[PDB]
Amino acid sequence: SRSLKKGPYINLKLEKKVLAMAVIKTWARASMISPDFVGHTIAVHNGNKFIPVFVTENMVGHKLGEFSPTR
Amino acid sequence: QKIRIKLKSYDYMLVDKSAEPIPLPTHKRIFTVNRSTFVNKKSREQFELSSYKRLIDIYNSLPSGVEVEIK
Amino acid sequence: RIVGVDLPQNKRGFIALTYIYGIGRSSAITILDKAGVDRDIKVKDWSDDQAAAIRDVIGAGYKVEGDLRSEVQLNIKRLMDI
Amino acid sequence: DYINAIGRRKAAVARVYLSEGSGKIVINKREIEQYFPSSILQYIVKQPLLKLVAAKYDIKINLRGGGFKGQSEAARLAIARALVKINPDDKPALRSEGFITRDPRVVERKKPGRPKARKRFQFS
Amino acid sequence: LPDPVYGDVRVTKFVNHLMYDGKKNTAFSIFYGALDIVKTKHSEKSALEIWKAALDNIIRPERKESISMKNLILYARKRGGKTMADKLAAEIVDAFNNQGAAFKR
Amino acid sequence: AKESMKAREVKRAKLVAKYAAKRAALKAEGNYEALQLLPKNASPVRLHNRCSMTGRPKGYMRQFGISRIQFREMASAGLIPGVKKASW
RNA sequence: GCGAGGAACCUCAUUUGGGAUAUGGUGAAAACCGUAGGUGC
RNA sequence: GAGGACUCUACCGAGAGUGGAUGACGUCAAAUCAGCACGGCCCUUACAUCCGGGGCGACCACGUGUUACAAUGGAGGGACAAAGGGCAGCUACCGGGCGACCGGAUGCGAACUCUAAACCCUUCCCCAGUUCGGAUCGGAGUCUGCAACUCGACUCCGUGAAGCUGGAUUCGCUAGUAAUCGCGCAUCAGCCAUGGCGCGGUG
Ligand SMILES: [K+]
Repeated sequence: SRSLKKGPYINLKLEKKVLAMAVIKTWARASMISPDFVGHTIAVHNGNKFIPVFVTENMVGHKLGEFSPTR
Repeated sequence: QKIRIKLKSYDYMLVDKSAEPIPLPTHKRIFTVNRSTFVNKKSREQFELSSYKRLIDIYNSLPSGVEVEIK
Repeated sequence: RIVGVDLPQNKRGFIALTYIYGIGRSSAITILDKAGVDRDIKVKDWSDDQAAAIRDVIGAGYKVEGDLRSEVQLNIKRLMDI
Repeated sequence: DYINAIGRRKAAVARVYLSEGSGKIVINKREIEQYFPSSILQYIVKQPLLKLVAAKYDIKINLRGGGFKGQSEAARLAIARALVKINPDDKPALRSEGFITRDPRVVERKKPGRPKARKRFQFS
Repeated sequence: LPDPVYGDVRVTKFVNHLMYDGKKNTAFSIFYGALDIVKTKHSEKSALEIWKAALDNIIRPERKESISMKNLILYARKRGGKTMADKLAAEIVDAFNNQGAAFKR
Repeated sequence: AKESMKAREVKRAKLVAKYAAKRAALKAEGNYEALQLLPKNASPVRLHNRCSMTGRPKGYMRQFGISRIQFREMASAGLIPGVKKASW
C-alpha cells in the first residue's frame, strides 16, 4: 500500500474541478477517492470509453480505476 | 614515510616488463553470451577479462594499458 | 469449553489454542505469554484460575468466532456490493 | 622443535606441528574432542597414529576451508607425512593402509546449457 | 573404508546401501540404533555375528552380498513401523529366525 | 532501432538533466502536492538503457554500453581492449 | 524458463482519442493562446 | 619472518589422466530483413510523427520447472565451519520498532563492508490430512516510483485448499558424478528471479 508518510494520492486538478463544481470526464484512473468527491458523477476513461461513476460514501478510499473495467 | 606504487593492467607480461615486487591476486571476470543472434540458446562461449595488479614500495623516498596509483 | 469450542484435551496448549477460528500458532503463543501459562503442559492440566485467565485474555481484545465470521461475511458482502 | 607437514583435501588445508608429548591434540586453539564431536571424525584424524604411536606425541593443528569431512581427511594426510619425517622406516606401514596418497578430486565446474555438471535438461 | 565402531568394511558397505540423499551419518545412526535394538529386544552371539548370520540366511560373491543387502533393506522399508531402525531390527531377528516375507524373495 | 526512439531518449535525458535539481529539492522535503506538477518526462524513471550504436533495448551490458551480440562481435574483432577468449 | 540476461508509466512495435506537420490562460498530456523516415513485405 | 596464501619460472614415469575449447569433413531452399548492413516492391494529408489512457498479465491441451504428499521427518533451544562473487553503493555502531527498514552517525571506489545451510547435541510431536502441506481469500502496513486498480516486491494477524508416492509410456548420468544443502552474479528505481550463469559443503 501507499506509505502513510506520503498520505493519499489525490489528483490536484481533478480535486480542484470537483471543489469548483454535470459529469466530469477524467483519465485519472489511479486517483484515490476523497470524501469531497461524494455526490458527484465522474466519467473515468477505460481505454476506449468513459464509464460514469456516481460517488457514494462506501467507495471512499478506493482508486477511481477500480470502478471502470478495461477488459 | 614511504611511497607505495600500485600498477594494474590487463597483461601480465606488460606489467612485469613495466615494473623494471609483491604480486597481488588477479581479478578475473567471465562473460557468458549466446553464440547465436536469435533464439538458439544452450550454445554459449566464455570471454575472460583479467586485471593484474602489482605493488612496490620505496621507503623514505610505461606502455599504454597500465594505470599506476602512487600513495 | 473455553469459548463455545471443546478443545482436544490431550494436545499441548500452544497447539490446542489454534483450534479456535480466530487464533493461529503465533496468536496462541502470544496469548499464553500474556496469560502467564506454560506452553508445555496439556489442556487437561489447567487449573480453573489458569483457564479463567486464558479466557479473559481471549475476550476483550480478540475476534475469535461468531463475531469474526460475521465481520468477514460483512466485508465479503461489502466487496460484492462494490 | 616441531616436525612440520601439510595436508590438502578438496578446499581444506591442514597444518601439523608434531612434538614429543602425551596425546593432547589441539586444533584451532580448541581440543580435538570439542572441535570434532563426531567419533567418526576423531577416528579419521587420529588414524595413522594408532596404525604405528599415539600417547607419545603432542600435536597442534591449524585448519581452514572446506567442511568437517574435508578438514578431518586433510588433517589425516598431514599427520601421515609428518610421521615419515620422524622415522624413514615407517613409510611402508602408512602407504599400505593408503594414508600418504593425496586424493586430487575437486568439485567439477558447471558446464553451460546444463543445470549441473553432468546433468542435462529433460528432453522428452 | 573402515567402520567407525566395528572396523569391518561390510558394515560400511551396508551403510552405503542404506544411505539416502547423501546423508551418511544418518544411515550410520540408523544402523547402530537397529543393532542396539536387536540386542535390547529378543537376543547367543553378538549383534554383529547375528547380523552376519541373517545376511547369510537371506554368481560372484560380491554380487551375492550386494543383492542380499539390497533385498534386506528393501523388505525393511516394505514392512510397517514408525522408526526405520525399529523396523529394520525386525528384519534382522526374522532373518535369523528364517521366516517372513524377506526370506527367499 | 529506429530514429524516433533515439530522439525521444535524448529528449528525456535532456529534460531529466534540466529538472534534476528541483525534483531533488522537493523530494528531500515532504512536498508531494507539487512533486506531481513536474512533467512525467522529467522523472528519471523513464530512462531505458539502449545500445549506444545499434539502439537495441535488450541484452544491455553496463560496463561497455553495448548489447551481447555487439560485444561478441567486437571481442572477436579485438576492438574491446583487454577482453579475450577463454581457451577452455 | 526462447529473441527476453528485468512489459505498472518508458521499453512498445499493438488498440482508442487529442495534436503538430518570459509569463498567463486553456489542457489528461502533447500542444495552443495573449501580453530523410518505416520494428512495412 | 617464510609454515601457508598470493603470482612468475624449470623437469615431470620406460618402468615396481580428467573436464573444456579448437571442428579443414557436412545436408537441411534449416533460423535470423525485429541485433546490424543490404538488391527489389510499397507507404508520404500518412504504413511518417508527439502525447495521455488501455493491451502484451483476460480463460481447455501440451512442454519446462518449484513445493509437497512426511519419523532417513516437522517444530523449539544451543554448538558448527566454506568457496567464489558484488560494494555511490554496501554498511561498523546507538536507539522508534513484533517485523519488513527509518534516523542519527562510521569505514570503504576494495587480499572497510553483504557468505552459509544441510550437519552435532537437548526437548516436544507418534502415524493423525496431523505441530505434514502451504493454494486461495480477508485485514493492517514498509519500500521504490509523479503514479502499485487493471498490473510490483516484502513484512505482520487471521483463513486455512488439493495432495496418502503417481497407469500405458518416458527423461538424465557412470564419480567429488547423480541426489541433496546453502551462497553469489548479469540485466535493474522496484520487481514477477521457482528462470539463466557460477561457487562451494556430504556424497
Ligand atoms: K527502467
